[PDB]
Amino acid sequence: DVLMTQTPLSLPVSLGDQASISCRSSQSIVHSNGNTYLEWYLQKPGQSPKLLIYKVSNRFSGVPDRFSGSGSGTDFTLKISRVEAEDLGVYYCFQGSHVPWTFGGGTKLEIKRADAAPTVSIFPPSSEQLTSGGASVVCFLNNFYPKDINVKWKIDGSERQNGVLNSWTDQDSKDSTYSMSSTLTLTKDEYERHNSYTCEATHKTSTSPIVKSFNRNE
Amino acid sequence: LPTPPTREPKKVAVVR
Amino acid sequence: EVQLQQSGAEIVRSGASVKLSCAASGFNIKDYYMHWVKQRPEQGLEWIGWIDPENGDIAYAPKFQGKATMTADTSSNTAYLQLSRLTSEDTAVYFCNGRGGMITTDFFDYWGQGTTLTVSSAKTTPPSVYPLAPGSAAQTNSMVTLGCLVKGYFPEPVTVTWNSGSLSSGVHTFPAVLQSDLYTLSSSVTVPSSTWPSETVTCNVAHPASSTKVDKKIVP
Ligand code: NA
Ligand code: NA
Ligand code: NA
Ligand code: NA
Repeated sequence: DVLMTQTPLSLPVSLGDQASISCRSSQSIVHSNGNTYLEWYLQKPGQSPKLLIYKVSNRFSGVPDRFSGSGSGTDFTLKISRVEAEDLGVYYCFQGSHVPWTFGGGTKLEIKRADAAPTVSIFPPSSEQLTSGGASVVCFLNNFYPKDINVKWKIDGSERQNGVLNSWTDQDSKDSTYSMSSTLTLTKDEYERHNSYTCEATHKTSTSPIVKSFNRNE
Repeated sequence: LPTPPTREPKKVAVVR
Repeated sequence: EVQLQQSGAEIVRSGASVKLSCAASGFNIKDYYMHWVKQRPEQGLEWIGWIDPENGDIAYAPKFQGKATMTADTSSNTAYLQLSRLTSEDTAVYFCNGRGGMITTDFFDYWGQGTTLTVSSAKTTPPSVYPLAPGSAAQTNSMVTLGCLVKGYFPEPVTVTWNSGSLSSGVHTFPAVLQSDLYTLSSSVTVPSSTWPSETVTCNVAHPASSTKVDKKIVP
């Protein structure tokens, strides 16, 4: 299939600033008929994609003139002048020249804000869960920016990597932060075999990890 | 004359 | 108001078939070409096929030849996508898109809202709901964070509120993840440390598929 690749993957921008997104096809997407069916879409969370640009450079109805599409052959660009809040979401390119028609992998246009360290909270398994033979340890890493973060679980001071599941919110519409949950799921027997449980978060806001810990025997 | 799929919008006649 | 309306979410066992629908209101699908698109979080957007409802001309992406069957019924202004021999890699959101109504150079482009398909042999299972309270050697700051763990349910979704809706600010509910063929999620709420545990905080969890509603008090 003709591969459509977009860069960058993620584009933090301040409102009012310009943004430019690139799309490259692995071979020419000029159609036999002379047209180049390169389209751009914006998809907001929970919504369908919406057409912005068709045939490289033509704005669909209702699309403001701050969006402009350009390019030719195998190299294309979407430019947004004066980014507004309503422009935030994931942008996809698409070629409809050669079957199978294919989409780019997307570029997330995201709003900048001041750096913010996560608030880290660790939660031991509830007595209720220990009753039934499971033990999930939960760590929340709330309200941080930028999105790049690393989370490490340690059990008696040693890193644990199996049985860990992470989940991320979308950027908050009010304060533009991210939040994350990390859950370590153990057998009750495994849980009761160790004493110390630690969630460690590494974020650009400090060289030092944020460490939150508890001891099972307390 | 086989008919390929298209990204062109489908045409409709005028609505008086 | 003018829109394409897609059928509701489907849960189906592997090896079965499903038929999704997309109905136009405010326009005539005889005036549009229809396209179907698949979306998954990790693999992204994929084009399935194209159909001219008026005369039944069809084309499929190679990967959906044999998987997908597109039809349309102009009398009911509806297009359909049948998916056969279902597997887990068919679990996705499916979108229809109509493009047409072009008299000269202007045209209309409409998308359905999407239909979620989940391919699984899991049984409808209510969640186990567990309180998340900070450790007994944890000193309360200005704010305190509490949570609720909602584990081992099927299918999606659940809804989570705090204090029966009275606690709405400072709440995050994280997306579900699969764990052992069931779903798990947590929700967190942050309140002033002066207000807890002196005033009570409860999470309210609802799972419509199992008609289950559960309230869990958060205690130290
Ligand atoms: Na900027
Ligand atoms: Na070690
Ligand atoms: Na994970
Ligand atoms: Na199955």
